[PDB]
Amino acid sequence: NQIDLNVTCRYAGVFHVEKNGRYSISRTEAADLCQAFNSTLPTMDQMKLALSKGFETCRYGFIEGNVVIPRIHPNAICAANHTGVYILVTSNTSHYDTYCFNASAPPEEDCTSVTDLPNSFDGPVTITIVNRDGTRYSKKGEYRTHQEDI
Ligand SMILES: CC(C)N(C)S(=O)(=O)N1CCNC(=O)C1
Repeated sequence: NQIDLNVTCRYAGVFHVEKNGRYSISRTEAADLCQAFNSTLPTMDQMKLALSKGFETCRYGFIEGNVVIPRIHPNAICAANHTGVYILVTSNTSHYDTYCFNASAPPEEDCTSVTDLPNSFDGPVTITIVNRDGTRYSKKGEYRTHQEDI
């Protein structure tokens, strides 16, 4: 019973989380997942400030109200070459990655690794945080509060 959470650098407290190496998070799961990192789904304003500090990914993820990809450099296979916070307009499907916002993180680029899941609750799942540099942190617990996400 294992969940892998790949996480990024934080930029003005905003970071990206990919679960089990594929688009697999619902909107309800995303809010609960960010809560386990003492975080919330970013507002569009929080995500735009993160973008301005150096944040970009090539993956769709939830923010408050939309599913987006922050882009700095145009890349044909990432948000169809767009720059800025690209907003997903048309999709048949409901599962993506998520972004999270932690107000206590540094104001600009923080590319240190994540070494905790501070607000997970008791549960049976081995949850592993995987950093981009491969370093890992694991803990037994649960973060999903909605049965349909389990
Ligand atoms: C921004 C996230 C990824 N964190 C660095 S953390 O979840 O590990 N954590 C550290 C302790 N207290 C917190 O609010 C957050």
